[PDB]
Amino acid sequence: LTNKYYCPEVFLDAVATKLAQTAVLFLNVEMLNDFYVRFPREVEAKLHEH
Amino acid sequence: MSSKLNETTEAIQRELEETTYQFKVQYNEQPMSAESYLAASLDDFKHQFH
Amino acid sequence: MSSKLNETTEAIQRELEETTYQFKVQYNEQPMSAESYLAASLDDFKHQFH
Repeated sequence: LTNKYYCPEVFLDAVATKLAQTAVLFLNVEMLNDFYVRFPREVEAKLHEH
Repeated sequence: MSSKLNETTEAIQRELEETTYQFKVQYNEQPMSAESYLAASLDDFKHQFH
Repeated sequence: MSSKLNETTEAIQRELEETTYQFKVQYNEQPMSAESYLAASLDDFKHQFH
């Protein structure tokens, strides 16, 4: 790894895997959980008003 | 009109009997509304989501 | 009243910030309503019953 500047591909893929793994933690908690709680509610109101 | 009034009143009572009877055998006299079917398939849909 | 009006306005904006900060740290900003809670507990029960 000490020659990062000679090997841009393996460095950028390293960066991509890391960002991907910690963004998956925030995503799961925030967006996913909120979807599990808010989806039933909006179905029921929206089907009512339709 | 007064003369036909009788046979027409009989025949009306007849066609009310036949419909009623069909309602006993084909639908068990089971009460149904549009909303009820809609509520029941809605809850099925919710279980699947779960 | 008017003299106090501006210093009151500033304190009010502050207590609105702090109210937000605890709404962030302890509840994660999950908005809540009475009919919502009712709808979700109902649905968890109807799942149970399913």
